[PDB]
Amino acid sequence: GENITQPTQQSTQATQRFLIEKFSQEQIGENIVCRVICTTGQIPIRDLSADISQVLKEKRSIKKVWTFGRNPACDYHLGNISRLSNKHFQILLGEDGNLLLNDISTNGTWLNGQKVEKNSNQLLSQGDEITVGVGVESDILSLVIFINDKFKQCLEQNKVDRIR
Repeated sequence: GENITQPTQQSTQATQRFLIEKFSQEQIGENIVCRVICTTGQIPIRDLSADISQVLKEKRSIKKVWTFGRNPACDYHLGNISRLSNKHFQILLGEDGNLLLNDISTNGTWLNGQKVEKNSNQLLSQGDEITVGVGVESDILSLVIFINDKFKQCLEQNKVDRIR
């Protein structure tokens, strides 16, 4: 008895069960540039995506950037806090198809426990993470980006060459 069949009278509902279905509903991210997951809780898992076709052409089509802060949802739509919360950081996509991270914060942006320069694009890293609001162990906020290897696999399958 692993599957479900012939349910007996026990509990009926069409609300809470629906939420569970969506959770299990796994979506494919082959064109989905990358997914950002804020573990600290500052920002909710937001899916970052881009057009693969743009990468194939490059130059002409390759300009997409995600922003976290006071926006209707640039990258994410969040409240308006004069300190850390507003346009607190950004993610850049492009440069030979690769991905870049732009740390935009008011006074301090961190990378894996290493304070960095503001509005400073960064080379994408596997499971990279940006920390913000440093000073007190109890007042630090973290940001993590989960890149889909599927996207990288596609680029490899479509290498550049002109040999007959």
